[PDB]
Amino acid sequence: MQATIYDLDGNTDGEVDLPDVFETPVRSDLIGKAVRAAQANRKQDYGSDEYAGLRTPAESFGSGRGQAHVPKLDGRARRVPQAVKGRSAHPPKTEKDRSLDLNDKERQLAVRSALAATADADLVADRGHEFDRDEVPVVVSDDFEDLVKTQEVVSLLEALDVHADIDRADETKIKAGQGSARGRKYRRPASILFVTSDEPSTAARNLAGADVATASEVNTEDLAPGGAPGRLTVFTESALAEVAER
Amino acid sequence: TSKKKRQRGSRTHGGGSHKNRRGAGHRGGRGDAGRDKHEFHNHEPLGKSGFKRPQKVQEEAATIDVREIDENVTLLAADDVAEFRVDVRDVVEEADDADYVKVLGAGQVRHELTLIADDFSEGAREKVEGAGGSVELTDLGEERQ
Amino acid sequence: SKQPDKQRKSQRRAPLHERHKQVRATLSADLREEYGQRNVRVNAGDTVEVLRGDFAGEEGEVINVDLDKAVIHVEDVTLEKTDGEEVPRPLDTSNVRVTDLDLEDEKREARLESEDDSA
Amino acid sequence: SKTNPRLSSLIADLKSAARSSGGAVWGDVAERLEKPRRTHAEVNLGRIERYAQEDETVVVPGKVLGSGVLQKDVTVAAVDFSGTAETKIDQVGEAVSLEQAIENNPEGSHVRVIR
RNA sequence: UAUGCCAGCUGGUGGAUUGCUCGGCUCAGGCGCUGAUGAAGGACGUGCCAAGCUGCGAUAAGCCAUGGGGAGCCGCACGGAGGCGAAGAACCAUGGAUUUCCGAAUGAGAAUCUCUAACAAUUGCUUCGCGCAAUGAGGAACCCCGAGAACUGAAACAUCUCAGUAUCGGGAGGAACAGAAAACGCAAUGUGAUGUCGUUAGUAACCGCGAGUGAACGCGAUACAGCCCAAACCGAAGCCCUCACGGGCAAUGUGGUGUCAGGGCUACCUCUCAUCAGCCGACCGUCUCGACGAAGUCUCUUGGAACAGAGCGUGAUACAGGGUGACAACCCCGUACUCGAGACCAGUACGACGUGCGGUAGUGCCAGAGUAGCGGGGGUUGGAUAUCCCUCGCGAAUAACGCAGGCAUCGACUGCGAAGGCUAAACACAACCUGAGACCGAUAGUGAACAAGUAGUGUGAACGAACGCUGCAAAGUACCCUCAGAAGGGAGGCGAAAUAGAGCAUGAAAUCAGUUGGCGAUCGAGCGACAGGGCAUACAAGGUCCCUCGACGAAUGAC
RNA sequence: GCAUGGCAAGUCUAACCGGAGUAUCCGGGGAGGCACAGGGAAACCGACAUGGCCGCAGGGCUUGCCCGAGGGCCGCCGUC
Ligand SMILES: [Cl-]
Ligand SMILES: [Cl-]
Ligand SMILES: [Cl-]
Ligand SMILES: [Mg+2]
Ligand SMILES: [Mg+2]
Ligand SMILES: [Mg+2]
Ligand SMILES: [Mg+2]
Ligand SMILES: [Mg+2]
Ligand SMILES: [Mg+2]
Ligand SMILES: [Mg+2]
Ligand SMILES: [Mg+2]
Ligand SMILES: [Mg+2]
Ligand SMILES: [Mg+2]
Ligand SMILES: [Mg+2]
Ligand code: NA
Ligand code: NA
Ligand code: NA
Ligand code: NA
Ligand code: NA
Ligand code: NA
Ligand code: NA
Ligand code: NA
Ligand code: NA
Ligand code: NA
Ligand code: NA
Ligand code: NA
Ligand code: NA
Ligand code: NA
Ligand code: NA
Ligand code: NA
Ligand code: NA
Ligand code: NA
Ligand code: NA
Ligand SMILES: [Sr+2]
Ligand SMILES: [Sr+2]
Ligand SMILES: [Sr+2]
Ligand SMILES: [Sr+2]
Ligand SMILES: [Sr+2]
Ligand SMILES: [Sr+2]
Ligand SMILES: [Sr+2]
Ligand SMILES: [Sr+2]
Ligand SMILES: [Sr+2]
Ligand SMILES: [Sr+2]
Ligand SMILES: [Sr+2]
Ligand SMILES: [Sr+2]
Ligand SMILES: [Sr+2]
Ligand SMILES: [Sr+2]
Ligand SMILES: [Sr+2]
Ligand SMILES: [Sr+2]
Ligand SMILES: [Sr+2]
Ligand SMILES: [Sr+2]
Repeated sequence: MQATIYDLDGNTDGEVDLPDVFETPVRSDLIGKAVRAAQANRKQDYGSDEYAGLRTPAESFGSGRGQAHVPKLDGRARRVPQAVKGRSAHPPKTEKDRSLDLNDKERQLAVRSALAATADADLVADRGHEFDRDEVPVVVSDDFEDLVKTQEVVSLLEALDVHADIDRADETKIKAGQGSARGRKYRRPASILFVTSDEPSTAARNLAGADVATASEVNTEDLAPGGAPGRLTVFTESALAEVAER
Repeated sequence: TSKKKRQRGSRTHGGGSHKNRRGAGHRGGRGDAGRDKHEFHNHEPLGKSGFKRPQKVQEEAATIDVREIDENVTLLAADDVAEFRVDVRDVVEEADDADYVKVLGAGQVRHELTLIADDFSEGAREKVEGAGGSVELTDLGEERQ
Repeated sequence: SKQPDKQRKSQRRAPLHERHKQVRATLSADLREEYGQRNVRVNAGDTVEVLRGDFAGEEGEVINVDLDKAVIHVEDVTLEKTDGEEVPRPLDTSNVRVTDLDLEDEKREARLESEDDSA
Repeated sequence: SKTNPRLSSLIADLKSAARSSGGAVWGDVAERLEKPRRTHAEVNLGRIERYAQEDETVVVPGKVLGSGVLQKDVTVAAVDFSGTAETKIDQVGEAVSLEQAIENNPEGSHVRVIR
């Protein structure tokens, strides 16, 4: 198909062939698998101290004093799992492999599939993104990379009737639970993904919920955060073409 | 919901009487204990058998059936076409870490072929010739006598 | 760091010279223009206006600045004890705004007026 | 409990045609695709060449692979083809998706099931 | 109706629950030796008042200098009194001063003290004098060299296994160890020091041929780096101490040459950029620390408090995280960008100084002995005839010789020179620094969020807990009454709240006091389930239910 | 073993290398493993891309008659 190119003013400026990959059939299961793997692969190994509760010469008295055969020390029960201060029976272990494998072909298919979900307005809107545009994704002249001020990207997105998504992501959620005690108090909706070619857009990156990426390494996650296909994306003239051979 | 996930409240977790799942007594001994006594069943029998030659006095031949060669003749356009002429050595994979290449005669040969290899089986020749083809034994192949 | 425990910790355990930053307050519009800064370290000479607590709206001279507890006493911002005496009600500088500076010290004044540095 | 949404839709479409048109193959093929993956057909060209005949659409309730030689000019309809398979088939005949076949022949006539 | 049963209400007891996190746990990156110049550790001191912790050392929570920093300060710890600071204190970085006693502990001795100048003891050098030096002890583990179990598995058990594990002795470093072939043996016209990682592979090999044990060559990677003696030939041409004078060493050989691209020697060709020695000396990168750093504290409403809702506005190379009286990019610290310094990389790379590589011909001049190798006895190993080592005995050749190529001998062939030595980098650990988290969240997580290795137990080795939360602000309750009373009580004051008043957020159950409903001093025990009656019931969150008659009317079914 | 998914006469990379948004992730890396031939202690030799008959599903026809993947019973082939 054909994709309309836009200049920094938001005005149409020609158009190019939307590469074939954007015609790849949308596979939400494969995309979900790819995201699941990337998310698991950055998780850190953990586990309780292997000697926790075992630092005691506590012994059981056996039969004779009308007491249960529980190891005790200084009249205090210890070591065994049912004992307060005793070891953890089957605790988290550091040796556990918490990574997930994924064949390269299967993973690459998911990327292409997530790329394709990007060219379907209905899907993008179903994913949740807010915008008053009909053609998707949004293609822009390579001059986008030369931008510097965030506000300048704001103007362009407003001109492109796509800024509404950032307004959506401009609401943080203070999560329920103890994640907060560990530095995970907030979370927020995912908005626009900016795909450039030379370097990630420093000008766009700070926008609420925005993500920046480069055509050579944009992955399933930025294309489908959380495994949900159809992210409102904005490519760069060259990014669009580079992405074609992924 | 998995089987594991449904065990809470069952007490025995599918083990039967709670007196069953204890130590190795429940398995008749550890590892292959009793492979000649209580658990002799289905175990390979006891004993020594045969011998082994030293690994560096052993030859590993690289083989291929005419069927493989013949089915890919046209596709093997990067290999001689005459009155096809094919040096099997340039066809067989693993033809480097092998001491020699041998053409086996499994299948059919629906073309006239001129095959070059270190060795052929009786049936490999009968078929190749029988289809208006020939067989050329390499210099290394000059180890038959 | 990003971890909350470490953040609060580095703040509660900060050495004295690093506690001045815990007694900084935003400057009035005029002063910001005059010294090209958005805020400054509140001194016991400065005049300040309360913008948030139960005493929001009041202005007065800062009578004390406690680096140990990172708080300040402002004239007339007090509480009435049981015996009737009047004691100061400590204020976080974050709820205050400086409307007049005490520049009786050349160093502070020099620091304020320099550009490469903030006071 | 299939995971692939496309396989899931193909099965639904196969039933729609079997129930609407006078096709019994489509419903039959549907039933096989509903069975576990390990039972699905995995056929090489050599088998199609041996039992297929021209003008009789070959239907594979699985995937077609590239071993062997296909000479007959036949239209093979399968759930999927390997890259090489689809190439060899197109050289002497035609490779079609089970989804196209259902559209060009809802009645499912003159078709031969191969596995 | 007493004693009393069941349920609830008000108050308690108790500290569950929810919420919170100054502590843990685990991972990652960086970094990494200390000590006779007396360490690490301990003891005892040290404050205006000072018990504990922290710091410090008779200059005793500190003294001095330089830089930073800044109007405050006098540690944890919010007291009283008093003091210090513009003579620029506090605080931070770097360097320096002081630094009791015991402690390797070293003049002798000793439960931290004493007695009459001390490297005690063992060594090297030696001016033969402790004159100059070394060693000793510590460190989380990691590392190297020695000593070396058993429970256990084999469903018994002895070989085997657990396992060269636990534990013990000795010793080094920041990493150790190994290492430039008497190699390999995909046998080759082939590879080319050594670790390590992936694989080769549970393969070959071992084994009551049971259970079990278990490599290597190679290959793909990481990192790369190669050299020095002994002798031949020379023969004092030399080295060490000292400013010097001078002294010591050294013909039992200092020094030159040389080191399998074998060397030397005699005769030649050419030439040096190899090596070895020394000089100089980084970039970058990584880690940490630091400087700078945009934009609202606007209106209304609620509230004790706006960080809430609604309205208006703004920054963003900064919408990580934290703080602030409640959900904060724009109030404060920070964060992005940019910049500065220290450490590590590294005295390395590069560069430069000197030295001089190599080749031909001749020459049986040189080339590491209880060795190579064999036998007896053991251990060990996958090592099987064919692992590595110990022990007793025997024991060779001399490059024209010798060793190896998985049984022995002989020939051939291919490889390679043992019995002297050094060697960067790539790899192990986690004390120390920093960062991180689908980890735990106060009976959890460390034994330890608190006085924590504390209180406490044991003659000793050693063993070893529990205890987190007032409030926005102490505004931490003035005055009065009562009382033996700084107790407690009453009244009162503060605050949004005292049912937030001191282990003071919330405040479960067990259970206790008082009390409400039901039952109750002639009556029977798994305490109930299902039916049906009594009595009891504020609202809210359920709104149905009863009787006459009529309609419908299954099985069944009359007087 | 099984369920699901990718690729398919092939399939997967391992250590590790480069990139980067720097433990994620993008690219590279096929060493090697398993599969693609077996039989035999070994030496060593080395196979049905179909020859026959039944026949399920499905398809076809002029509605019992044909074609009949998979399957079933045999032949035949490799090796000891
Ligand atoms: Cl063999
Ligand atoms: Cl097949
Ligand atoms: Cl080799
Ligand atoms: Mg525990
Ligand atoms: Mg919760
Ligand atoms: Mg200024
Ligand atoms: Mg002494
Ligand atoms: Mg046993
Ligand atoms: Mg043994
Ligand atoms: Mg046995
Ligand atoms: Mg072993
Ligand atoms: Mg080997
Ligand atoms: Mg605890
Ligand atoms: Mg309470
Ligand atoms: Na303990
Ligand atoms: Na792990
Ligand atoms: Na049991
Ligand atoms: Na370090
Ligand atoms: Na004290
Ligand atoms: Na000191
Ligand atoms: Na000494
Ligand atoms: Na002496
Ligand atoms: Na046993
Ligand atoms: Na026994
Ligand atoms: Na044995
Ligand atoms: Na090779
Ligand atoms: Na504030
Ligand atoms: Na051994
Ligand atoms: Na011996
Ligand atoms: Na050898
Ligand atoms: Na507790
Ligand atoms: Na009742
Ligand atoms: Na390969
Ligand atoms: Sr007894
Ligand atoms: Sr079971
Ligand atoms: Sr047990
Ligand atoms: Sr068993
Ligand atoms: Sr038996
Ligand atoms: Sr290979
Ligand atoms: Sr303080
Ligand atoms: Sr304090
Ligand atoms: Sr090398
Ligand atoms: Sr030698
Ligand atoms: Sr031999
Ligand atoms: Sr407790
Ligand atoms: Sr612990
Ligand atoms: Sr005792
Ligand atoms: Sr009162
Ligand atoms: Sr009736
Ligand atoms: Sr691959
Ligand atoms: Sr058949």
